[PDB]
Amino acid sequence: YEKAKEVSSALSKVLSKID
Amino acid sequence: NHAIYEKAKEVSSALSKVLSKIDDT
Amino acid sequence: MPVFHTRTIESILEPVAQQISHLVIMHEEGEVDGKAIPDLTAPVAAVQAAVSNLVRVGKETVQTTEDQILKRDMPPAFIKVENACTKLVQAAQMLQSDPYSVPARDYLIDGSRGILSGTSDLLLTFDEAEVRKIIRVCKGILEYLTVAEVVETMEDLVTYTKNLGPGMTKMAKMIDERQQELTHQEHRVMLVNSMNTVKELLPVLISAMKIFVTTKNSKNQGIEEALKNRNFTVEKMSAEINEIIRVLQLTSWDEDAW
Repeated sequence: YEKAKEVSSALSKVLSKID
Repeated sequence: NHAIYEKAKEVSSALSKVLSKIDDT
Repeated sequence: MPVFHTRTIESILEPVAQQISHLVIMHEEGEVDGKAIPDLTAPVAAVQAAVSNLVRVGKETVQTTEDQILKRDMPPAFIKVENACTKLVQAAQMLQSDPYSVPARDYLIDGSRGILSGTSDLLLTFDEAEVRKIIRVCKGILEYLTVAEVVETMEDLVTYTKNLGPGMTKMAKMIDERQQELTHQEHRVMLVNSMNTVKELLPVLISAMKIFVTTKNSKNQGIEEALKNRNFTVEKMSAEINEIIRVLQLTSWDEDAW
């Protein structure tokens, strides 16, 4: 599932914001 | 709201002019 | 008073707070009632107008606000600056008559301090309500963090991250502006250091979740550890967030709220 891929992608977008 | 700070600067400025109108020597 | 508990409030009331010190300092030596000052009927008319706008806004601020504490703490700050402004006006008249009146200088001083004080309370009260907005957000993150213990699937993980991410972002942005306005190093450090840790651990908390949600999926594998590691990050982050709430709490709590 893209689930694990999405979970990461979503966390990435967030961390970039937290940046 | 973030204006309260605006008006606060205006009263802080007016009070200043008044105070400095008593300052000279 | 040096009621500048913020770096912005300070930069605003500092300049004028100094001039007031002189007036008092000089009026003590007897050098204030000295000079025959010009007409302050124009300038005093300005501050009187400036105070009206300040009061007006504050009145609206209370009108809109949902904060009950700010709702009941602001009004007085109004009254303070309002009547302290009248002493200012009075002194202007007293001086328009006699440019040497020593009691006019008494009002001229008591009034300036009332304006500066009232303005301080006004801002400080407002600001403290803003700090409660941060505390609320933090208390929110704290809550959701625990929700990370019921995430049992990739789909759940996706959802969780999607939610934590935003709030995690908001409190990060709020703590950023926050630490800047602080007027004490020690607080700023803790506030900053603690928020950093939370940032550092977030990706770690997501890993512990993926590993668990996966190792648990990979059925028949060591899971008592993944759990323990997930619950630890949840605890660590939760602890950091409490240091933040505690600090923000220490640097704004004005005891009229009991």
